[PDB]
Amino acid sequence: GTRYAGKVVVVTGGGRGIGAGIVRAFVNSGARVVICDKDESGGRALEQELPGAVFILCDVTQEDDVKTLVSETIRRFGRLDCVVNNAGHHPPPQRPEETSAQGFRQLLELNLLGTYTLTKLALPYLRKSQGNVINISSLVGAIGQAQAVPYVATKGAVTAMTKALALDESPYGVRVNCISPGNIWTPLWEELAALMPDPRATIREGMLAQPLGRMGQPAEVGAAAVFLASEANFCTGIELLVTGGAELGYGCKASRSTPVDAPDIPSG
Amino acid sequence: GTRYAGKVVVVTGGGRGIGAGIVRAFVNSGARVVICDKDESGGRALEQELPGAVFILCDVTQEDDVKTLVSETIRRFGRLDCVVNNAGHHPPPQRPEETSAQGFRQLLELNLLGTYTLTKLALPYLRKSQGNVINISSLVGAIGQAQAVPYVATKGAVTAMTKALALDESPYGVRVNCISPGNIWTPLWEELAALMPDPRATIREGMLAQPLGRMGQPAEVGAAAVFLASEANFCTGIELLVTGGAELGYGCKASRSTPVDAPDIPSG
Amino acid sequence: GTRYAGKVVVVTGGGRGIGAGIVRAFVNSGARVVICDKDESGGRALEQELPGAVFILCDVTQEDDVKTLVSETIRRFGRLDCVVNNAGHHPPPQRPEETSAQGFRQLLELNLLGTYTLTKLALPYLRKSQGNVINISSLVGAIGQAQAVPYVATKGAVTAMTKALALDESPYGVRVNCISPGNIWTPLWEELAALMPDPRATIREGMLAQPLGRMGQPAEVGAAAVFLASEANFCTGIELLVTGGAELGYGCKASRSTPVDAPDIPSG
Amino acid sequence: GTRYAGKVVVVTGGGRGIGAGIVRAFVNSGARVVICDKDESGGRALEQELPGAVFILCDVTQEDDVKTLVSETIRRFGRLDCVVNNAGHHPPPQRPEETSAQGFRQLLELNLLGTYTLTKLALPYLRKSQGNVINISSLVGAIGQAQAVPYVATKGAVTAMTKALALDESPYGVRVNCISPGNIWTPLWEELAALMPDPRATIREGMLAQPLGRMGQPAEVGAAAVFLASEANFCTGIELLVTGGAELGYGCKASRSTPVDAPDIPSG
Ligand SMILES: NC(=O)c1ccc[n+]([C@@H]2O[C@H](COP(=O)([O-])OP(=O)(O)OC[C@H]3O[C@@H](n4cnc5c(N)ncnc54)[C@H](O)[C@@H]3O)[C@@H](O)[C@H]2O)c1
Ligand SMILES: NC(=O)c1ccc[n+]([C@@H]2O[C@H](COP(=O)([O-])OP(=O)(O)OC[C@H]3O[C@@H](n4cnc5c(N)ncnc54)[C@H](O)[C@@H]3O)[C@@H](O)[C@H]2O)c1
Ligand SMILES: NC(=O)c1ccc[n+]([C@@H]2O[C@H](COP(=O)([O-])OP(=O)(O)OC[C@H]3O[C@@H](n4cnc5c(N)ncnc54)[C@H](O)[C@@H]3O)[C@@H](O)[C@H]2O)c1
Ligand SMILES: NC(=O)c1ccc[n+]([C@@H]2O[C@H](COP(=O)([O-])OP(=O)(O)OC[C@H]3O[C@@H](n4cnc5c(N)ncnc54)[C@H](O)[C@@H]3O)[C@@H](O)[C@H]2O)c1
Ligand SMILES: [Cl-]
Ligand SMILES: [Cl-]
Ligand SMILES: [Cl-]
Ligand SMILES: [Cl-]
Repeated sequence: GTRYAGKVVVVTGGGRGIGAGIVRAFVNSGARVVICDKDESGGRALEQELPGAVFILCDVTQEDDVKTLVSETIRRFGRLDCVVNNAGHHPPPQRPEETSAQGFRQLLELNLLGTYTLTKLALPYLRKSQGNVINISSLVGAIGQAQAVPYVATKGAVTAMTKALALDESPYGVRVNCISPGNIWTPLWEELAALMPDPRATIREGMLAQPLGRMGQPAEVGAAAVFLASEANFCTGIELLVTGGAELGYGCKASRSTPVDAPDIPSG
Repeated sequence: GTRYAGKVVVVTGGGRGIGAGIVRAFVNSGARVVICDKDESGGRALEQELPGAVFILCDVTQEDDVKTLVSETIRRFGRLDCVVNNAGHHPPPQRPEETSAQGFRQLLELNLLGTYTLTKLALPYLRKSQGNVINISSLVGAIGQAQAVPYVATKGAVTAMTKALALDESPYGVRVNCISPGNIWTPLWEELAALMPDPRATIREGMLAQPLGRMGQPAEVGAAAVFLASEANFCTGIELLVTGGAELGYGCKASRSTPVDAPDIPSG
Repeated sequence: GTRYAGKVVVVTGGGRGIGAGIVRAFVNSGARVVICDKDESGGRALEQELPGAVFILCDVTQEDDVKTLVSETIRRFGRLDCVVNNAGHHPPPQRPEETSAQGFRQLLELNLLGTYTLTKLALPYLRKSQGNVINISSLVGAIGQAQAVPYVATKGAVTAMTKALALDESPYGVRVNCISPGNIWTPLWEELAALMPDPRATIREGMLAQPLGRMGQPAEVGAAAVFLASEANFCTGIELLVTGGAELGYGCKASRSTPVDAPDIPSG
Repeated sequence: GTRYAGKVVVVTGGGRGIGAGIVRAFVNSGARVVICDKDESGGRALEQELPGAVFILCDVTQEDDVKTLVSETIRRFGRLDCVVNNAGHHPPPQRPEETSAQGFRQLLELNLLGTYTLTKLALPYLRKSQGNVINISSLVGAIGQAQAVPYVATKGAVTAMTKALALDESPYGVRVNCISPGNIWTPLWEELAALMPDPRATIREGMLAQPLGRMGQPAEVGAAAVFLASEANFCTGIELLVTGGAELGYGCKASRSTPVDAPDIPSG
C-alpha cells in the first residue's frame, strides 16, 4: 500500500505481459512509475488508466532513446530509485543450424545490452538514492531450454551480469538482483504457442512442466519485484526463482526426435 | 498490514533471534502466531507484548511436545496455515576430530528431525487450508563452512528436504520453501563470538564476509518469510538467500593454518 | 592403467552396483582396493576375481566395524590414500505420512553417519598421504525427488558435508569431493522397480528422465571417481554430476495425483 | 595414453595458457589436435614441438576464418570428434561507468559468438562421429566478479549456452559440457597482474582466494577436458568446476571502497 511510496521506478517493456504486472505492482505500492516501451498502444493505455504511471516511448536498443528516457525521468521527477530491466524477446523455436550470428547479435542487443545500457546511465542517480536494480532473467538461463540457444545465452548473461553489478555497486549500497521466471502466461507465451501445430497441447505441456500444475501470472512476478525493491534490504546478487517448482524432481526429458531404447536395455 | 490476516502461523524457536523477528513480522501482517520455544522467558515476553502471538512451551526434539503443540493449535484456533521451522542450534567451532557421532545425532534431532516431525503432523491440516511450510536453513548448507561439519550437514539436509516436500505436497497446493540466511546478528551469533579469543574481531570478520559490509537483521529474514507465505504463490521448493551477497565474488579463503607459498610460485 | 598405481583405496558398499563399478575402476588404475560391504557374497566374489581387491566384512553403521576396517587396512597395507563413501540405501516410495522418525534415523545412520564415521577415522592417515575423500551423493539431493523425504535429506546432508570437510581439510592438502549420480542402472534400481505395479514402465520412465535417453552405468560413476582421485588435483568441494542431463530443460513434473486445469485456464 | 586415440580435436586459443595445456593433454591421449589461434608464434612452436598437433591460423571472430578452419580440418583429417572452445579474453579491471557498449560488443564477439560460430559449423560433423563440445567458461560466470561486468556476462552466456546446446544435441548423442576454471596461473593472469600497482600482492591475493592456497595450472584444466571428452559418456550440460574450492565458505568480500561500520553496530 505504501511500502514503496514516492520512489521513482523505471520499467522497460512495461506495456504488457510481465512488465505490465510489474508496473501495476509498483503503482499499488505507491511508486511513481515510468513505463518504457517501444510499443505506444499498451503503454498509453496503462498510463491513462493508472495515475502514477507515465509512459515514455523508448527502444532500449537505441542508446539515445535510453539517454532521453533517463534525462526525462530526472527532469520530470527529480530522482531515480529503481530500474526494472524487463524488456526482452523470445524467438520462435530454432535448431542451432537454424540460427544466425546476425540474429544472435540482434537478440543480444535487446535482451542483454539494452539492460546494460539503461543500468549504466541510471547508476549515477541510483547511487545518490541508494536505489536498486532488478533484472528479469529466466529459469532457462540456469537450466537450459531446447531450440533456444541464442535466447538461453542472453539470459545466462543477464543473471551473471546481475552478480557482477551487485559486486560493483555494493560500496554505494545499491543492490542488484534478478528474478528468473519459469512459465508465465503472457501475450508472448500465447503468441509463441499459436505458432505451433497444436497450440493448446503446447500450452498444456507448459502447464505440466510445473509441480504446481499451472503457469504463473504477471502479478506474481510483480509481487516478487516489489519485495526485492522494498523489503529485501539484505539481498543482493540473488536469483529469485518464480517457476512453480519446474526445476525440481525428475521429468520427461528425452525429446521426440531422440532415439530411446526399449526398457530391456536401460543403460546402453 | 493485512497481507496474512487471520492466518494461523506456528514458529518454532520464536522466543528470540531470527524466530522472534519472524514472529513479529507475521503479527504485523495480521496473523495469529503460535510461538513454539523450549525457553519460557523469551516466548512469554513476546506473548505478553504482542496480542496475536501466544506462547506454547515445546521442545521440537520431543515427539509428544510437538503432538501437543499441533493438537492445541487446532483446538484453540481452528486451523493451521503456515509452519516456520526455525528452531535450530549452531555448535561452537569444532574440527572434525573434535566431533562425535553422539553429538552429530543430537544436532540432527534438533536441526533436521524437529523440522521433519512438526511438518509431518502439520501437513493434514495444511492440506486442508492450502497452507505452506517455511524452513530456515543456512547459506553454509549450500557453500560449506569451516569447523562445522555436523551443523553444515543438518542444513544441507533441511534445504534438500524442502525440495522433496515441495514435490510431495504440490498435488495439494501446499508450497514448501526455505530461507537460507548468511550472517544475521542474533543472540546466537553474539554467544558464539564471545567464545572466541577476540570476540569483536570475529564479529568484524563476520561483517566483512558480505559485499554489503554488514550482517543482516532478524527483521529482514522476517520480511522474507512473510513474502514466501503471503505473496509467493508461484514459488515452491525455492531457496531464498538472505546473505548480503556473501556467496558472490572471490574472497580470502586460505585459512591461517593452511600452508601458502610466496607469490613467486603461484600454482605449485 | 597406472594413474593411481599403488595407492590404497577403501570403498564402502563395494560388493555390487555402483560400488563394484568403483572398485573395478580403481583396480584397473593400479590401486590396492579394500572392499567394505555388509554382504559377504558380492565382496568375496570380487575379491577372488580381482587381485588387488580384498574384502573386509564391515557394516558402516557399527562404529567398531569401521574402526576395525581402518585398523586392518593400515595394518595390512601401510597407508590410506582414498576413501570412497558409497554404502547407501534408497527406501521404496513413501509419502511423508508413511515415514517414521525411527526409519529416518536408521537411514541417517547408513547414508550420512556411516560416511561421517569412516571419514573421521580415516583422516589422520589421509592427512599423512595427502589423500582424498569421495562421497557418493545423489542428484536428488540437489533437485529433490517425490516420495523420498528421508532419502533426499540424507543426500542433501552428504553433499553439504562434503563442502564443510573440503574446507576443514584443505590446510592438509586433503581434497574432499562428491559425485551426484542421477539414474544409474544397478541392482538397487532393479529391486525398487520390481516393487512397482509395472516394473518396466517404471524403468522406461527412468530412462526418459535423461536427455541422453538412457540410464548410466556403474562403470561411468567409476570413471568419474578415478578422475577425482587421480587427476583432479585442483578440485575440492565440487559436486560432479553424472546424470545424463536429467537436470536440464523443462519436463513433465505435475504428478498423476495433482489437479491440473484444462489449457484454457493456463495460470489459474 | 590411448584414451582418446585417433580422435580429431580442435582447440581454439591453443597457442598458450589454458589452451596450450588442453592441446598437450589431448596429444598425450593420442588425439590429432588442430590448434586454432590468432597468434602464429605460440601455435607454430607447439605444432613443431608436438607431432599430432597442427596449427591453423584462425581468428574466431571472423566467420570465414572459422569456415576455413572447419573445411581444412575435415579436408586434411577426415573427421571431427571434439571441439574445445577456449579462445577468450579478460579485459583489465573496469568499473561499469568505465565500460562501453562498443567494448562489450567486441568482447561478446570473441568470448561468446566465436564459440557459437565454431560450434554451429562443427555440429554436422560432430553428429556423424557422436563427438562432443567442451566450452571453457569461468567460475565468475556463476558467482560474479568485481570490475568485470562485460567479461562476467560473456561467461554467464557461455555456461547457459552449453546447457541449451546439450539439450539440442542429445538426440544425436552429442554431449556438450563446460569447464569453469577459477584462478589459473597463465600468461593472461600474469599480464593482468602486471597492470596493477603491486603485481605480486595481486597474485598473492589470487592465491589466497582458494582454500587450497594456490592457483591452478593449465595441465589441470587439460586433464579435466580429456576426462569430459573421453570418459564422461553420461555427462552432458554439466559445469565442471576447476577452482581450488574458491566458491566454498565465507571470505573477505567487502571492498576497500565499501563503507564498513565498526563491529559495535554489526547489522546497521
Ligand atoms: N513469459 C514467460 O514465460 C517468461 C519466462 C521467463 C522470462 N521471461 C522474460 O520476461 C520479460 C517479459 O516477457 P513477457 O512474457 O512479458 O513478454 P511480452 O512480449 O508479453 O512483453 C514484452 C514487452 O517489452 C516490450 N519491448 C520489446 N522489445 C522492446 C524494446 N526494444 N524496447 C522497449 N520495450 C520493448 C514489448 O513491446 C512488450 O510490451 C522478457 O525479458 C522475457 O524474456 C518471460
Ligand atoms: N544467526 C545466523 O547468522 C544464522 C545464519 C544461518 C542460519 N541461522 C538459523 O536460524 C535459526 C535461528 O538462529 P538464531 O541465530 O536466531 O538463533 P538463536 O539461538 O538466537 O534462537 C533460537 C531459538 O530457538 C530456540 N530453540 C532451540 N532449541 C529448541 C528446541 N529444541 N525446541 C524449541 N525451540 C528451541 C531457542 O530457545 C531460541 O529461542 C536456526 O535454525 C539457525 O541455524 C542463523
Ligand atoms: N542407483 C542409482 O540410480 C543411484 C542414484 C544416485 C545415487 N545412488 C547412490 O549410490 C550408492 C550405491 O547405490 P547402488 O544403486 O549401487 O546400490 P546397491 O544396493 O546396488 O549397492 C549398495 C551396496 O552397499 C552395501 N551396503 C548397504 N548397506 C551397507 C552397510 N550398512 N554397510 C556396508 N555396506 C552396505 C550393499 O550390501 C551393496 O553391496 C548409494 O549411496 C546410493 O544412494 C544411486
Ligand atoms: N586464466 C584464468 O585464471 C582463467 C579463469 C577462468 C577462465 N579462463 C578462460 O580460459 C580461456 C583461456 O584463458 P588463458 O588464461 O589461458 O588466456 P591466454 O591469454 O593466456 O591465452 C588465450 C589464447 O587465445 C588466443 N586467442 C585470443 N583471441 C583469439 C581469437 N580472436 N581467435 C583465436 N584465438 C584467440 C590468444 O592468442 C591466446 O593464445 C579464456 O576463455 C579465459 O576467459 C581463464
Ligand atoms: Cl526445454
Ligand atoms: Cl567458512
Ligand atoms: Cl521425482
Ligand atoms: Cl571478485
